[PDB]
Parts: sequence; structure tokens; C-alpha cells
Amino acid sequence: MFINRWLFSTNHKDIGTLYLLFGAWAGMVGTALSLLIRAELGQPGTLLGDDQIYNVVVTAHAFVMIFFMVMPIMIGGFGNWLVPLMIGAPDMAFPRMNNMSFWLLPPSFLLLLASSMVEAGAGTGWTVYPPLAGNLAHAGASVDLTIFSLHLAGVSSILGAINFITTIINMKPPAMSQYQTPLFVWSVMITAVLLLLSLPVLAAGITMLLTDRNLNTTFFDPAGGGDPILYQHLFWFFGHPEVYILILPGFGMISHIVTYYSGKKEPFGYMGMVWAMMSIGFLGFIVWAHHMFTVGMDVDTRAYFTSATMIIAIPTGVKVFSWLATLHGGNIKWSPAMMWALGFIFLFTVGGLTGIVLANSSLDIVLHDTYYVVAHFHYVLSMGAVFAIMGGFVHWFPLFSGYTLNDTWAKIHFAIMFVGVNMTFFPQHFLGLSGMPRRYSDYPDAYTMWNTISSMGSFISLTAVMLMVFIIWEAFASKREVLTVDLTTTNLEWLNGCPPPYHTFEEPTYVNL
Amino acid sequence: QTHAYHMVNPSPWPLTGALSALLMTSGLTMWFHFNSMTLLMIGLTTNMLTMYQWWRDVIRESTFQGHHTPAVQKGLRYGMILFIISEVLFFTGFFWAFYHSSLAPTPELGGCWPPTGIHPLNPLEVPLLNTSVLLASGVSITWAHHSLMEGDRKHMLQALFITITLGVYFTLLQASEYYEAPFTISDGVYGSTFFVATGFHGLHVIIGSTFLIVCFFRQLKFHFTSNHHFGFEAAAWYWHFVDVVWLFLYVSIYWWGS
Amino acid sequence: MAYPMQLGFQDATSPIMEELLHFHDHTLMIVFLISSLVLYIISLMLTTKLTHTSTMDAQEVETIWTILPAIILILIALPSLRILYMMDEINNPSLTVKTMGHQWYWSYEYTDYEDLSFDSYMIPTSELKPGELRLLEVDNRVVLPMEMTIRMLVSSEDVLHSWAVPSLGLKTDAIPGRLNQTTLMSSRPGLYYGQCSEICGSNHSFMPIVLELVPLKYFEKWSASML
Amino acid sequence: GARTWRFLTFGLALPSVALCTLNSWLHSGHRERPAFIPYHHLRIRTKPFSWGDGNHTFFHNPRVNPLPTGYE
Amino acid sequence: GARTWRFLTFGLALPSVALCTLNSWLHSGHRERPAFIPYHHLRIRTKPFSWGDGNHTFFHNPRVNPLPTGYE
Amino acid sequence: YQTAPFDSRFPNQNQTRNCWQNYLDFHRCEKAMTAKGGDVSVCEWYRRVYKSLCPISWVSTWDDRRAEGTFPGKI
Amino acid sequence: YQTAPFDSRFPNQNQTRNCWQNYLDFHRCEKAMTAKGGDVSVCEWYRRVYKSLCPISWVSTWDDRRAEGTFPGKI
Amino acid sequence: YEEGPGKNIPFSVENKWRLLAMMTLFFGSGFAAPFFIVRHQLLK
Amino acid sequence: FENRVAEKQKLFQEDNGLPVHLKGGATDNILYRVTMTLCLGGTLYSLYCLGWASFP
Ligand code: HEA
Ligand code: HEA
Ligand SMILES: CCCCC/C=C/C/C=C/C/C=C/C/C=C\CCCC(=O)O[C@H](COC(=O)CCCCCCCCCCCCCCCCC)COP(=O)(O)OCCN
Ligand SMILES: CCCCC/C=C\C/C=C/C/C=C\C/C=C\CCCC(=O)O[C@H](COC(=O)CCCCCCCCCCCCCCCCC)COP(=O)(O)OCCN
Ligand SMILES: CCCCCC/C=C\CCCCCCCCCC(=O)O[C@H](COC(=O)CCCCCCCCCCCCCCC)COP(=O)(O)OC[C@@H](O)CO
Ligand SMILES: CCCCCCCCCCO[C@@H]1O[C@H](CO)[C@@H](O[C@H]2O[C@H](CO)[C@@H](O)[C@H](O)[C@H]2O)[C@H](O)[C@H]1O
Ligand SMILES: CCCCCCCCCCO[C@@H]1O[C@H](CO)[C@@H](O[C@H]2O[C@H](CO)[C@@H](O)[C@H](O)[C@H]2O)[C@H](O)[C@H]1O
Ligand SMILES: C[C@H](CCC(=O)O)[C@H]1CC[C@H]2[C@@H]3[C@H](O)C[C@@H]4C[C@H](O)CC[C@]4(C)[C@H]3C[C@H](O)[C@]12C
Ligand SMILES: C[C@H](CCC(=O)O)[C@H]1CC[C@H]2[C@@H]3[C@H](O)C[C@@H]4C[C@H](O)CC[C@]4(C)[C@H]3C[C@H](O)[C@]12C
Ligand code: CUA
Ligand SMILES: [O-][O-]
Ligand SMILES: [Ca+2]
Ligand SMILES: [Cu+2]
Repeated sequence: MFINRWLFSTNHKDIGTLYLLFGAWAGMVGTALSLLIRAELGQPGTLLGDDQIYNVVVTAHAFVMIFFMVMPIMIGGFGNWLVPLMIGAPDMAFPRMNNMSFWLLPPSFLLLLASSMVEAGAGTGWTVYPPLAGNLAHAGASVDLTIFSLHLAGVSSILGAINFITTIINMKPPAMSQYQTPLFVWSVMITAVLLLLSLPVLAAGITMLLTDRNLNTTFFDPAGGGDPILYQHLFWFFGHPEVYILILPGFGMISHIVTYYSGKKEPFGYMGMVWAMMSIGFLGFIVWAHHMFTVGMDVDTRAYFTSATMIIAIPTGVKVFSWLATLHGGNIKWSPAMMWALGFIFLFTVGGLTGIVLANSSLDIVLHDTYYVVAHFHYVLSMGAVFAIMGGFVHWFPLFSGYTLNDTWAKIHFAIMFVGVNMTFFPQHFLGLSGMPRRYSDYPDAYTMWNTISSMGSFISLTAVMLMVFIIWEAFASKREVLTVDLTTTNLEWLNGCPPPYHTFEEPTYVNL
Repeated sequence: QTHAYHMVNPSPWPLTGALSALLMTSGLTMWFHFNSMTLLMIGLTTNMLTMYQWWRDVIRESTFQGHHTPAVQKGLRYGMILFIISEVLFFTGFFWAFYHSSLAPTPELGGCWPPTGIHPLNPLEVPLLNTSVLLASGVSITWAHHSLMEGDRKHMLQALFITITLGVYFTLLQASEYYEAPFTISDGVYGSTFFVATGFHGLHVIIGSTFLIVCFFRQLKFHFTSNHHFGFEAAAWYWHFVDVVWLFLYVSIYWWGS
Repeated sequence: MAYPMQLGFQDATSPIMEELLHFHDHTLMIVFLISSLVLYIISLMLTTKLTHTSTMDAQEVETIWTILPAIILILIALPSLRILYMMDEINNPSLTVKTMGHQWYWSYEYTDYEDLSFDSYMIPTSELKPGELRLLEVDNRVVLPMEMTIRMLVSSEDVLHSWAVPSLGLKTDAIPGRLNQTTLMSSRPGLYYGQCSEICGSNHSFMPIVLELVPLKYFEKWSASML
Repeated sequence: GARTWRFLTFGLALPSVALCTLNSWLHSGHRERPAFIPYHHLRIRTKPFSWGDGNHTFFHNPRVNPLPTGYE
Repeated sequence: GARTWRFLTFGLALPSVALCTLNSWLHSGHRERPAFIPYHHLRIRTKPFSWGDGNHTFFHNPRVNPLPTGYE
Repeated sequence: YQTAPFDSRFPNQNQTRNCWQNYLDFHRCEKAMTAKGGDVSVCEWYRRVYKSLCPISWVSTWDDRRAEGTFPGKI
Repeated sequence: YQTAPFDSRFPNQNQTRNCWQNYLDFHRCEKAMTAKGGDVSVCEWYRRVYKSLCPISWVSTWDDRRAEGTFPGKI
Repeated sequence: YEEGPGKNIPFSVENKWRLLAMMTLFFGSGFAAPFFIVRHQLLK
Repeated sequence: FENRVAEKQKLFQEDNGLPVHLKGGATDNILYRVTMTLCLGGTLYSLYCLGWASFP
């Protein structure tokens, strides 16, 4: 029975649970990598080694946080648990293929940990640029194991995207139009379209890198008439959509959390929220070369990418203002989830605005490949994507488990993490403006004060992560069973109880025209 | 249940497929770096076993058990369209590589396309024949589809046999052209773009031909009705995709790139 | 170079870096104002027991929410693109210098007249002279004439590097098989430092750039002495 | 109809294949191989191939594919 | 449905037009007219035009369209 | 002659083809002059420009390949 | 020299571009050799080939247009 | 299959001390792994 | 050939509680056991190969 249920699952809830467990474990690996980074940077001079072991750690940190923590939690975990419940569907369209999306991830992760154990690791950056990632400067198996890790993660997500799009289009109640689905459902549909279009281009690019490394192709090798810059275009054609894939499900969760803890039946400006997410998804495909402002492209190309990138602020601002307008007049419940969501709105806005600074190619000359970029993306990832994950986790934990968290412990957790992430990343703006480069194991002495404070921040965040484990233990240890949940009339995922039965919507919902 | 959707029996094939992916990738690593094909041959074997049993079970669920209601069939239609879109974007990456290299040939090539020392195939010889073969196979598969909708078992089988024969002819012609080609995958970015783009296309022709052969044997076994035959529709869509990719390769690499 | 507890950009050494400081000031005012307004509005939405929970009409307010950001973006883009096209303007350099990135050092080529080339390596920490800067000094500095338009061409003989000098507003990637151009003009004599700005392996942290800006007559004599 | 698509299969599509088969047939037969020149952008070897002696491409044809050192 | 096509009209199509209108209205300035050179392949006159003095094109612009003998 | 002037054919950051074109032009000119028994001095401009712009290693590799018979550009 | 040899660049019945290319090449060369004060004897091959192939009225029209400043080819 | 709180998970919550051991091993192994990988790289 | 689909419909609808991957009978169990044995054994071999490749 255990094998049938947990290795042979065709159940969206159990598969969601497997993704959440996987993502939680991946988060601990990513946190340990982040602490090794900050342990090295927290004092001038070399602690670990030369830049190779340091950049193996940096590279692994990014791949783990992105591919093994954020995507599996948001899409595999919250998506599998919530999407079918929010549309009244009895499962996913392809419930057996769903299981293979999950089981491809442990092998993908094993290939990444193999990459770090063999030879000297893949010290490439998560971008894996050639020629450093090629067979001369990174001879041996490490980069090939990294490429194969990404192939398995990519197939996982492509099949997951096919599953989500089909489920959301095809398995709603017949009276329910797309304009009567909850915003989280829209956020997953749009994320899935981005995955479907972007990951195959990554797959093509890393396959070319594999053949350059092993079959004597020269896509990226000037000796054969190749171009390292071609790899960058193919990578970033995926990579910019990838960051929208990381945030969009977060935007969907924030819309549900702000609505719920405002005591509202509905988010402000539903159709504007739908418009905003589709506009962000679309614009996310036409901006990739803002990652390449220093490579030597033509001025008119730089002018276009500056302008197109800045345009994303308009739909994004509609979402931020619509969240504020959802709070407006609310009966505010100061739940731990609400605290995560309010932290998100502010800290995501700050990171989005430093992105607008970077979109300016003239200023990006000085900021590119500095800690200013690192500050930007950690505000949107470590304070945006992560805050949406923590808000959704504490909000929906009672649905998934049938047990309550200790709200006082959860508020303590939030307070510690808020201090730690801000202490970690705020000073990195100063390091960037003053010229500290990325991917350095060591820095000139002038940069010591801000690196010291940043590292102290990272230790506060570690304390928060350890406390979160304890808080989940205390909930399962105490077994406070859920009795009543407010606002079920506008939150269908709660209406089958906590936890919902294995099979829900065996008899579908009745919705007339 | 009082909905029309398919609750699938708990299945081992997702796990066996995921492990086959680990064995194929760790196997390619072992082949490229440790001079051994053992893991790779285990992974290919487990991958083929997994595909066989998974798709066998889909036939059991549909033809034998009746789980493919119109709602389920509509889901599968969306699934196959979305899969084809993902494969189009995969080929787009290779076309991008090709245009990037060919539109701005570097000094190492002689600053020209084709590069100095490359003698392209004549696009009017076997590549034109290959074009006529895949276009003809798009006509014969359409005949097969109409025969099936009109309830004509013999003409469906004849038209599908012709379609498969043409797919095999294309594959044998391409194999011969590979052997005869005076340039190789190691002949710079010309050989790189030529063999990786046409090689992934050739793989898709083999996959599509295999799918058509599965449809041929299912038809021989009377699985398809005149109205319910999604496996055949999916194979035909995939086959048209393979045709269209070829036409883009022919115009881009063989003709405009010569 | 950067100094302890530095908050902003290195002081500008070139007119374009000056332009970038004023453009950053303009942009940062906007970033501050928008961040502050969002924080304030959050605090305003959360500090009343008064409620209004019935459906609210969105279209009027969405006009403000789209038009005002669109105007702000134009007010950033106009000076942004003025600077982008100012750096791209034709200038007429007096001198061309090439730099080639390597694992892990820079070579420099001054071949307008004579075959002058040399390698520039970090001074190891154990060999620093009193008062010298850890990880920033090199054995052979890039001597250049002050107050003159210089064409710098950048490439690599191995992996990617990137040639940066923050106080002049410079960062040009070093790509094998590619010759990237930028212009350098120092308003002042002195020593101007930068660091490799593309991950390039084991000693990425340890291949810095030191420009030495002196009068033309001194540059000419140094050039002759380096042959 | 099926009748129309069969008419197109036998009346247009297969005749086209037969004509192009004739055309390829007529222009077949080995054309002379070009002088070998050891161009540095061709016969790339950055890593030995994982089969044979490491120096032969997968569908190596001795008649028309020289090694880095020239024809066999 | 109609609702979806209206959503695309106002949310994608007309915003695109507005953005292209803004772009055009920024590069609307008059360019410096090029030196007149009496090239034999331009300002063709094989028969007088059937309007005006026979030597002016239908949407002749004095600022940018020289006659065969040059700018007016 | 101080350095290579701005060339409207090559106005962008990527100056690769500017180096290449001047190297080709010098060697084509030198071949055309040495053939008639004319004067390579007429080719000097192309030589100064390619020497200014071209990395030493590119010139050295291209010279080696011209001597080997493996230079892929037309001279 | 008897007449213009076969030129693999222009192998077809339409020889227009062969005449044009050799006229341009002659005049580009003559301008290069005059610019350094080189010697125009170097340009002789091009002159013999265009004189052989080009219609007198084409040569005479092109000459008049170079003198007028209306020749549309780059010399 | 078992339904309800504590039954829709692949781990037991029947004993909070056994659960603490399992959670310790689970999250502790993930957090430890990078330290042991760095040790492994340094010891070559 | 003859249409034997009805005979397969009877076999695969038999109310015997078998999951669809085993409902064909004893051959299904054999092919499942071969597949899972090659998968799990190959996975253990892939881990041995990592152990080996992790050291010089
Ligand atoms: C999602 C993405 C993500 C996240 C969250 C983080 C989080 C952190 N990162 Fe970063 N990081 C990147 C993605 C991320 N990072 C990327 C892409 C790079 C660039 C790589 C390269 O240059 O190639 C990078 C680079 C990078 C650098 C620059 C290295 C250099 O240039 O040399 C530094 C430096 O301090 C850093 C530190 C940290 C720290 C201290 C955290 C901490 O804030 C982490 C604290 C811990 C958490 C936030 C919790 C995690 C766990 C969960 C959320 C699971 C929860 C459990 C349940 C829900 C059950 N990271
Ligand atoms: C979740 C992840 C995520 C998200 C959502 C974003 C969002 C944005 N990013 Fe970022 N980015 C990263 C993750 C993310 N990014 C990562 C990982 C990298 C580094 C990759 C690497 O090199 O490893 C990076 C790098 C990166 C660069 C390259 C810099 C360089 O390497 O030199 C740029 C350039 O333009 C960019 C810009 C933006 C912009 C304009 C947005 C916009 O989408 C932000 C829009 C939001 C707002 C503007 C805030 C809210 C709006 C309002 C309140 C309205 C009013 C506002 C205005 C009028 C301005 N980012
Ligand atoms: C603004 C949007 C587009 C508007 C379309 C055109 C407006 C006016 C004319 C209408 C009819 C056009 C159809 C096409 C015919 C030929 C020319 C039209 C294109 C045009 O308008 O071109 C103008 C010239 O018109 C000219 O000569 C004179 C044009 C008037 C005389 C045309 C007579 C020829 C008619 C031929 C009829 C054949 C019909 C075919 C039938 C086929 C059935 C078997 C261009 O102006 P310009 O000053 O040279 O350059 C601009 C300098 N600043
Ligand atoms: C008739 C057409 C059918 C093709 C089948 C032939 C060969 C095996 C499989 C091919 C699969 C397709 C593409 C893979 C890449 C390269 C092969 C390209 C096609 C080919 O066969 O190219 C040959 C080289 O093969 C080589 O290197 C052989 C290399 C063999 C090892 C392949 C390595 C596979 C790479 C991994 C693929 C990753 C897939 C990613 C999935 C996406 C996940 C997100 C050409 O022969 P040559 O002697 O150089 O020149 C001819 C001279 N007379
Ligand atoms: C040397 C090459 C080795 C590489 C491995 C791949 C090789 C070969 C794979 C060939 C694909 C065979 C697919 C066979 C699917 C059989 C199942 C089937 O066709 O199932 C049908 C459903 O479709 C469905 O699931 C649709 C199922 C579609 C899936 C096919 C997608 C193509 C697979 C691509 C695989 C890898 C490609 C990527 C490479 C980069 C069943 O419904 P009907 O037909 O309506 O029947 C019911 C009626 O009888 C009722 O009256
Ligand atoms: C069902 C489960 C039980 C069965 C387990 C499978 C047993 C297979 C073990 C054999 O191992 C092989 O040994 C060959 C030689 O000993 C290798 O060829 C290698 O060596 C050859 C010549 O020595 C070269 O030509 C090849 O290129 C090269 O890959 C080959 O790679 C490798 O697979
Ligand atoms: C159901 C469980 C799954 C089955 C798992 C089976 C694992 C056992 C395979 C035997 O291992 C092999 O040992 C060979 C040692 O003889 C290796 O030969 C290879 O390495 C040799 C080293 O001597 C070289 O001669 C050649 O590259 C080559 O023959 C080969 O790589 C390796 O596979
Ligand atoms: C027409 C469409 C859907 C309306 C509906 O069917 O409910 C609505 C939803 C979101 C709207 C857009 C968003 O509110 C953002 C913009 C707001 C501006 O005031 C008009 C243009 C603007 C781009 C809007 C146009 C249009 O009214 C949209 C696209
Ligand atoms: C005799 C048999 C009847 C099938 C049936 O109705 O059961 C016929 C009908 C259609 C025939 C097939 C088609 O005529 C197409 C092919 C024709 C070739 O000449 C033989 C193989 C070939 C693939 C045939 C095999 C076999 O004779 C089939 C399958
Ligand atoms: Cu050189 Cu980093
Ligand atoms: O990617 O921002
Ligand atoms: Ca340190
Ligand atoms: Cu981006």
C-alpha cells in the first residue's frame, strides 16, 4: 500500500505533498550553500579555496533555489494541491504523467550533486556560459552532469506545463468561463505557457553546449565559426521568462492571501489582474538582451531592450496598486500569512524598482556583473518568491494537513526572517554601486564593512530557517485539528474540509447559466 | 463518479520512466567520459519497456475499458497540440543557431557562407527527392484519415502502409546522404548546424514512423472506430509537424544556406 | 577605487561617468519616492477600523495607475537614452590600445607605431609594498595620456573576461574571436582601478586593471622605454 | 473525400516522387574529391570521439572524409 | 467569445498602436535634405505627367523632391 | 597618422570585421603590387590600420595560415 | 593578351556584370594608384578586359557620368 | 487508503519523538550535504 | 483478420481489482518485474559509478 500510494500516485494532492517535501529538502540544501557563500564573504582573505570551489557553491546555490526549491513548491506543490480544488476538478488531466513530472526531480537533483562530487565541480555560474563551461576550461564530467540535470528538470516542467494548461482549459465546470477562475489558477496557466515556450529553447542551447563538449561541434567556438554570444541569447531567451515563471505563481498566491485576510470576497480589479499577468508573460519574451548590455551589441538594440524592459513596470504597478486597493476597507486579520504578503508587496516593489534602474543600458554598464544585480534579484527572489511561498505555506498548511500552526511562533519566524533578509541584501546595493564584482571569493579591503554586515544577516536568516522546521514539528506534534474556516464561499479549496478526502469532486459542483 | 474524467489506476511507469531518464543521462556521461556503454544500454532498454507498457495501458484504458469520454479525448487533443508546440520551440533554437552563424560568417570561415572548404550537397538531388517523399506522405496520411472516417478498412491500411513506406524511404535516403556527405559534424559550425538540426529531424521522422506503425497494428486489430481514433489523429498531427520542420530545413539549410 | 563604508558610485573621472551620476541621482529620487509611497499607502490601508467590503469599481482608478507610471518611465527613458547615444557618438581618438583577457591576467598592446605589448598581473598579497592595496595593484600599469580620447579594444585568448574601470564608467566584455570597442577619456591624472567582471575560473577575483593617467610627454617617454 | 485524397496520392504525389527518384538516379555516381587542405575551422578535434580510435566521425566515409592529417 | 476579442482589442492591440504612435511622434522631426546629384536613374522623364506643368510628381513636396534640374 | 580613423562601414562596438577587412585589403594590395612589380608602399594605409586595430595573436595566426596555405579568406 | 579569358565568376550567357565589374576594377585601381601617386600600368589587366567586353556606348556613358559626378557605382 | 489528519502523508506522526528524529534526519541531511561536498572537494 | 476487441473488453473489465498494468495476466507481472529490476538495479549501478567517479 505504501509503494502504491507514494511511488505509483495518480492523485493530485499526494503528488502535491511529494513536491512540497522535495522543495523543503531542496531549500535546506540551498540555504547551506548560501551560508557557505556568506561564510567566505564575511571576512576578507580566503576561507575555502580559490574561485573554483567558491563558484561551484554559488552555481549549485542558484540551481537548487530555482529548479529544486521555488519551481517544485510553487508549481508542483501549491499548483497540484490547489488548481484542481479551485476549479472543482476531480484531478489533473494526465494524472499518471503528473507523477513522472515529480519523479524526474530526485534524479535531476542527484545529477547536480554528482556534478559537484566529480572532478572540480561546475564552477560556471548558473548561466553555464562557454568557453569557461566548455571541454578545455571545464574538462571532465561536471558540466555534462549539470546539463543532464537541467534536461531532466526541463522535461519535468514541460510535461507539468502541458498538464496544467490542459487541466485549466478543459476541466472547469461547464458554466465556468476562464473569467470565473481564481487568480491563482490564472497565474499557474500563464506560468505553464511560459514554461512550454521557454524551456525547449534552453534545451536546444544546453544540447549545443553538450555537443560542443563531446561531439566536436563548434556552435559556441570561434575556431569553427561559432560564437559564445549565441549561447547567451539562447540561455537568456529562456532565462528572462524563467524569472516571470518564478514570480507569477507568487503573484497568484499573494492575490488570494491579501483578499482572504482583508475579509474580502474578491480581489480588487480581477480583469486588470488577469490583464497584468498576461501582459507580464508576453513582455517577458521580448526583453532577454538586458542580460547582455556589456557584450558589444548595437546602440539601437540597447535602446530597444532598455525601453521594452521598462514597459513591464506598467502591468506590474497595476498589480501592486490592486493589492493595496484590496486591503483598502478590509477587516484586516494580522495573521502570519498576511505579514508575509505585506512584506512581499513592499520588498518586491523595491526589487522591481532596482530592476528598472538596471534596465537603463547606460547605467547597467557600471552595474552589470556587480552586487547591485545581486541586491535586485534577492529582493525579488529571497523577499518576493520566498515571502509568497512562506505566506502560502502558513495559509494553506491547515488545508493540506488538517492541523494548525502556532500563530505566535509563525509571527516570530516572520520577524526573524524579515530582519535577516534585509540585513543580508540591503548593503549589497552599496557594494554594487561602489563596484564589487559578482562571483568573487575575495574582495578588496574597502568592501569589508558591508560584506561583514551582509554575512551577519545571512546567519539571522539561518536561525529563521531552523525555527521553521521546529514550527512544522510542533504543529504535527500537538495535533490541533481544524474545526471551521471563514470565507469558504469565495475559497472553494477549503469547502471539502481539512484535509480534503483523497477523492474530491467525484460528484462535480453544480453551476448554472 | 458523476463526472466524465478518467481516474487512472496507480501506475509504476512514471517511476520507471524517471529512472530510465537517470540511467540514459548517467549512461551518456559514462560513455563520453569513462569509455563504457553499460548504463546507457540499461537506460535505453528501461525507457523502451516503460514507453511500451505505458502506451499499452492507455490502449487498455480506452479501446478495452471505455475511459475515453469526449471530455477525456478533448484533453488529449490539447495535450498533443501543446507537446507539438514545445517541439517547435526546440527546433526554433537550432534554426536560431543556424541563422546566427550563416548571416554573420566569422573570419575563421573565410567571412563567407558556406565556409571556405565546405562543398554543400546539391539541393536539387536527394534533398529535393526527400522533400517530394515527405510531401507525398502528407497526402497519403490524409487519404488514410478520410478512409478511416468513411469506414474503409482496406484503403485505410493501404494509405497508412504507403505513408510508413515513404517515412522509411526518407530515413534510408538521409542515412545514405549522411554517409556520402564530404563534410562531417566536426566541420565547424556548417557541419554542427547541418547534422544536429537534420539529425534531430531524422530522430523525429523515426519517432513519427514508429507512431504510424503502432497505428497500423492497432488498425489491423480493429481498435479504431470511424469516429474514435485519437491515436491516429495524434500520429497524423505529429507527422505533419515532421513534414513542416523538413520544409523549413530544406529552404533554410539546404537551399538558402548553399 | 572604492573607499571604506562607501554608499554610492566611485567619483567620476570621465564626463560620461559624471552624466551617469546625475542620471542615477534622478532615477534614485524616483525609486525612493515610489518605495516610500507604497510603504506609506500600506501603512494607511492597515491603520483604520473603518470598513468597506462590498464590490469596488476599478476602471477610473486604473487610468491613474497606468498613465502616471507611463509618464514616470518616459521621464527616466529620455535622459537614459540621451546618455546611451552620447556614449555612441563619433569622437576621433588619438590612440588605440588593445587589451586581451587571459586566465588570469590582462595583456595590453599599443601597436599604432611600434610593437609594444606586455602582461599585467596582480601583485601577490605577500609582495605588496607598504601602502599598496590588496588584490588591486598590478606589476605593469596601463599607462595612458590624460585629457585625450583613447580607443580601447577588448578581446580574450581563452574564456570570457570583462574589462571594467568603474570611475571612468567602463565595462566591456572580453570575448574570444570578437574585438569590442569603447572610448576612454580621463579628465584627471592619477591611478584608476578595476577588476575582471566575467567569471573566468580559479583566479577571477585576482586579475585587476590599473590605469596610470599622465601627461602626453610622459606617456611618449614611457612608451619608448617599454619597447 | 477518401476518393479525392487517393486520386491526389496516385495522380500527383507518387508521380512527383517517381520523377524526383529519376532525377536523383540520373545525377548520382561519385564526383571527384577535392584536394585536401588542413583548414583549422574544419576537422575539429577538441575531445576524442567516444568510439573507434577517437579520430573518426560516426558515419566516416574514407572516400570523401579526410582526417585532420588528410585522406586515409 | 466576443469578451475575449474585446479584451485583446483594448488590452493588446490598441496599447500597441498607442506605443507605436508615441515612437513615431518622437522621430517625427524633419531630416536634413541630401545634396542634389542629377543621377540618370532618378527623376525619370520619358513623357510629361498629365497634370500641372508635366514635370512635377503627383505628391511633389518642394522641401524633399528635387526636379530633374534640382531643388525648387 | 596617429591611429585608425572612424570608418562609417564599422560604426558599432564590434570591430572584428574592421580588423579583418584591413588585413585582407593590405594582403590583396601587396599581392596585386608584387605581381605587376609595382610598389607595396601604395598598400601602407591598410597596413597601419590593421596593425593599429588587430590583436597581435590574430595577425600572427593569419600570417602563419597564409604561409601554411590554410588562410580561409580570398587574397 | 588576345581577348578576355573565361571568368568562373561570370559563366553564363548574361555577361553584363563581367563588363561592369572590370570597368569598376580598372577605375578603382587607377584611383588607388593616383592617390599614392603609384603607377596605373598596375591596372592594365582590368582595362584590357573591360575594353574587350564592354560596348563603346556603355564605356562612353559611364565615362561622361564619372566626369559629371553622376556615376552611381562606388569608385 | 487512510484519510484524515496525520494519514495523508508518507511519514508517521503517531509518535512526536519518532517524528522529531525523522524530521532531524530529513532536513539535517539536506543542510549537511553541501558542507560534506565542500569537505570532499577540499580533501582531493 | 477478425475483430476480437469484445474479448479484450471482457478481459480488461473483469471485476478482479487488478490495476490496468497487471490486468492482462501473468505476462504483465513478468514484464513489470523485468522493468523494475532493471530500473532499481541500474540505479544502484549508477550510484556505484558516482562513488567511483567521485575520486581520482
Ligand atoms: C530562489 C532563488 C534564490 C534564493 C531564495 C536565494 C537566497 C539567498 N542567496 Fe542567492 N542566488 C541566487 C538565487 C537565490 N538566492 C542566484 C540565481 C544567484 C546567482 C548565481 C550565479 O551568480 O551564477 C544567487 C547568488 C547569491 C550570491 C552572490 C554570490 C557571488 O556573486 O559570488 C549571494 C551572496 O551573498 C547569495 C546569498 C543568498 C542568501 C544569503 C540567501 C538567503 O536569503 C537564503 C535564506 C533561506 C531561505 C530563503 C529559505 C529557503 C527554504 C524554503 C523557502 C523552504 C521552505 C519549506 C517549506 C515551505 C516546507 N546568493
Ligand atoms: C523573481 C525574479 C525576478 C523578477 C520578477 C525580476 C524582475 C525584473 N528584473 Fe530582474 N533579475 C533577476 C530576477 C528577477 N527579476 C535575476 C535572477 C537576475 C540576474 C540573472 C543573472 O545574471 O544571474 C536579474 C537581472 C536583471 C537585469 C540584468 C542586470 C545585469 O545583469 O546587468 C535587468 C536589466 O534590466 C533586470 C530588470 C528587471 C525588471 C525591469 C523587472 C521588472 O519585472 C520589475 C517590475 C516591478 C516594478 C517596477 C515594481 C512595482 C511597480 C510599481 C510600484 C509601479 C510604479 C513603478 C514605476 C513607474 C517604475 N533584472
Ligand atoms: C494614400 C493611400 C493610397 C492611395 C492610392 C492612390 C491615390 C491616387 C491614385 C489612385 C489609384 C492608385 C492605384 C495605383 C496606380 C498608380 C500610382 C498610384 C500610387 C501613388 O499615389 O503614387 C504617387 C504618384 O501617383 C501618380 O503618379 C498618379 C496617380 C494617378 C493616376 C493613376 C492612373 C493609372 C491607373 C491604372 C489602372 C489600372 C487598373 C487595373 C485593372 C485590372 C483589371 C484586369 C506617389 O507620389 P509621388 O509624388 O510620385 O512620390 C511622393 C513624393 N513625395
Ligand atoms: C538518419 C537520421 C537519424 C539520426 C540517428 C543517428 C545517430 C544517433 C542519434 C541521433 C540523435 C539526434 C541528434 C543528436 C546529435 C548529434 C547527431 C546528429 C546526427 C548524426 O547522425 O550526425 C552524424 C554524427 O553523429 C554523431 O556524432 C553521433 C552521436 C551519437 C550520440 C548522440 C548524443 C545525444 C545527445 C543528447 C540529446 C539530448 C536531448 C535533449 C532532450 C530535451 C530535454 C529537455 C553525422 O556523421 P558524420 O560522420 O559526422 O558526417 C557524415 C560524414 N560522411
Ligand atoms: C530510436 C528512437 C527512440 C526514441 C524513443 C521514442 C520512440 C518512439 C515513440 C513512438 C510514439 C508511439 C506512441 C504510441 C501511443 C499509443 C497509445 C495511443 O494512441 O492512445 C490513444 C490516446 O492517445 C494518446 O494517448 C496520445 C499519446 C501520444 C504520445 C506521442 C508523442 C511522441 C513521443 C515523443 C517521444 C520523444 C520525443 C522527444 C525527442 C527529443 C488511445 O485512444 P484512441 O486511439 O482514441 O483509441 C480509443 C478507441 O479505440 C476507442 O474506440
Ligand atoms: C541484464 C543485466 C546484466 C547485463 C549487464 C550488462 C553487461 C555489459 C558489460 C560490458 O561492458 C562493456 O565492455 C566493453 C568492452 O569490454 C565496452 O566497450 C568499449 O571498449 C570497446 C573496445 O574495447 C570500444 O570499441 C567501445 O567504443 C567501448 O565503448 C562497453 O562500453 C561496455 O558496455
Ligand atoms: C539489474 C542490474 C543492472 C546491471 C548492472 C551491471 C553492472 C556490471 C557491469 C560490469 O562493469 C563493467 O566493467 C568493465 C570492466 O571490465 C568496464 O569495461 C570498460 O572499462 C574497461 C577498463 O578496463 C575498458 O577496457 C573499457 O573502456 C571497458 O571494457 C565497463 O565500463 C563496466 O560497465
Ligand atoms: C477590456 C478588458 C476586459 C473587460 C471585461 O471584459 O471585463 C479590460 C481589462 C483590463 C483593462 C485594462 C487595464 O485596466 C489597464 C489599462 C487601464 C486604462 O485606464 C485603459 C487601458 C488598459 C490597458 C485597460 C483596457 C481595458 O479596459 C482592459 C483590457
Ligand atoms: C489480407 C489483409 C486483410 C486485412 C484484414 O482485413 O483483416 C490485407 C488488407 C490490407 C493489406 C495490406 C495493404 O494492402 C498494404 C500492403 C500491400 C503489400 O503488397 C503487402 C503488405 C500490406 C501491408 C498489406 C498486408 C495485408 O494483405 C493487408 C493488411
Ligand atoms: Cu578574468 Cu574574471
Ligand atoms: O531576469 O530579470
Ligand atoms: Ca573570506
Ligand atoms: Cu531578465
